[PDB]
Amino acid sequence: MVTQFKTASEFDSAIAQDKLVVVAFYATWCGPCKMIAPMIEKFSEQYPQADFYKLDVDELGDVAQKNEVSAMPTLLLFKNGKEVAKVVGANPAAIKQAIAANA
Repeated sequence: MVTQFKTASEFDSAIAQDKLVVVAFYATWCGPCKMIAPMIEKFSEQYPQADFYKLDVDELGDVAQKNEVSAMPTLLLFKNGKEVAKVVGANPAAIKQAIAANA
């Protein structure tokens, strides 16, 4: 299963690591987040050395604004806090683009 952070701090400390951290900003008021939610569930099962997280943008609004997130969900894999890839428009399959190329 994929973890949901509760603070920008949790996200920041994850993405600042020398590891692949892909967090996805979510919301309870979206349909696309629903469909990729079981998909990324699987994909997050297939990441042994990389980590999948998905946040609730209604709680993580400020952090979302930091990363100028204007879509739901938004998939950003970070590396050493310098990022590694960016996908932004409900990407269950396109996550694999960033996720497989970087992670």
